[PDB]
Amino acid sequence: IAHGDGRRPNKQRQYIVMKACNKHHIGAEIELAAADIELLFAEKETPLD
Amino acid sequence: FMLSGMEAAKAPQTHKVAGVWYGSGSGLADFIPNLSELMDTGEFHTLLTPVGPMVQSVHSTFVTKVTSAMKGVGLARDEPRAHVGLTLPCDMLVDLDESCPMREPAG
Repeated sequence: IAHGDGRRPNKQRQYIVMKACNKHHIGAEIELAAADIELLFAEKETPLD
Repeated sequence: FMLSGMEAAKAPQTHKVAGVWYGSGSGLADFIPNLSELMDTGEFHTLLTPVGPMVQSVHSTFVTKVTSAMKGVGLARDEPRAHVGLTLPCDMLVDLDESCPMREPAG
């Protein structure tokens, strides 16, 4: 906005802004017993099995 | 431990246990009459080939059948789907990595 005092005039301006992503990683560890993975595949024998 | 003849206080715990599984120590030394002489020239370590942990022992009166495990994890006989781990007495084993830390790499 111009005005009538002795101040210098104002040229038009421009602003240029740069933004970027941030990478984030997540990890969880599960252990499964070897007998538990095995007997999911072993065959049915009896009602107690 | 019984064929060696080492003293009591250097392995204070298994000396009681290995004294009750065996006699005075001459029940086994009658098989190897050269234990006085295998120790002099030092040929005893060239006559042991380490084999691995037990898996199963079928015991009879005069003869015991022993099945060991080489190359890896031996499969357990009586408990199914199990794995026989190796047992050492706490007395013989000397741990070697021990620090306050007062840092060593994991692996």
